Amino acid sequence: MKTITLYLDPASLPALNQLMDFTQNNEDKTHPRIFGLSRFKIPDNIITQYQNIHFVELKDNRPTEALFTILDQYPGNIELNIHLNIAHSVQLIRPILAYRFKHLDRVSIQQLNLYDDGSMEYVDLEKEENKDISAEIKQAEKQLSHYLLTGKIKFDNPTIARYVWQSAFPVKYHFLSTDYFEKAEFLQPLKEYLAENYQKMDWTAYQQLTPEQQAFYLTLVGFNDEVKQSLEVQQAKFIFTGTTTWEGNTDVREYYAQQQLNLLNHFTQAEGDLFIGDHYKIYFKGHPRGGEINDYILNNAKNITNIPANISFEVLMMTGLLPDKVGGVASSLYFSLPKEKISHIIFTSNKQVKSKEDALNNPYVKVMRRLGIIDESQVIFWDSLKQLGGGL
Repeated sequence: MKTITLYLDPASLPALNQLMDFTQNNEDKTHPRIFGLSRFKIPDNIITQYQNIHFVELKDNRPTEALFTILDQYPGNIELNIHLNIAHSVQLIRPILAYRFKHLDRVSIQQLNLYDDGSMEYVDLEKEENKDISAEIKQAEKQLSHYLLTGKIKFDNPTIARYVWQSAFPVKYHFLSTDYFEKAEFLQPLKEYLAENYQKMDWTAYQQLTPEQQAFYLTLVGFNDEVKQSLEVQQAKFIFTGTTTWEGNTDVREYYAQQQLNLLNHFTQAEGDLFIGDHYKIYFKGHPRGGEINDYILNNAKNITNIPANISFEVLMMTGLLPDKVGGVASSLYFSLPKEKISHIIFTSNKQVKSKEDALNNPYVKVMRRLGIIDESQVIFWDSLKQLGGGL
């Protein structure tokens, strides 16, 4: 037969892992490949080095019907090697199972490789606490069997459904936090069920690639040499995480840029409440939607190195270029960070968070606290920091 590999992900983390898989197998120039990675545009000069390579858009977390046209180009017996985002696995595989159903004579599922979207999977599993996990699993398995047989979707428990693929196909899960599954008592039935089918996400694959492949990977993920060089200095590094705006009783964006600079001063100045130390080189990681606010912050922030709001903390870890310390305005991105690299996370005002107490009740913060990733003292509410000036 012929194996066709599909790489699907509307997010970032699974995509980064899938592009690494592609890189590791990049010596094979003809293996049929279908890319449905919404946030990554593979450069033209990489695509033209390969044959039987295809691209499909995702719509509402599903590859479009355009997928069928591509699969039709392979009239023989085909086996699908599928890579998916765990949280969105059910939707992503729908068109694939629909096609299989229509061509049960020549199409089969070879195996699945699933990767965490991020904090989402964990925040969702927390909501299943108190349920009979063993029973939830068994019911999901039965409903998946039906899904494979008719291509129809119907799960009593969408969250647990993300983890019962082994009941139908050979699978391998790559988790951001294996500790979560092994430490959460209520998930013991699921941990035991998954057995040998899961492993911790591998962040050192990049270190094992040939020099040529490392360069190839960086091009795939859009991490250019300029940014990389700025992150290889032989000095301690601190990255400040910017945000957009919050409930500050004003619609003036310049105010939010001003206050974010104030928050940064608490890390960079000895007079700050969160002073990280004079020996740190400072970097700014603006929010992807920060827009002109990022320009304001960079312009008024003395001696600071910008990290394209484009680059993600996930790619920094994948490449082993994550700075020594990360701090600033809170974001679910902090969930993926190693405990030792987290300094202080600052929460801004919104509908759900109006105090430090509310911040400690944030969905991902609750998981992090449980796992001992952070202490309550590392969670700060923005209004508690006084106005501070910068330096020369």
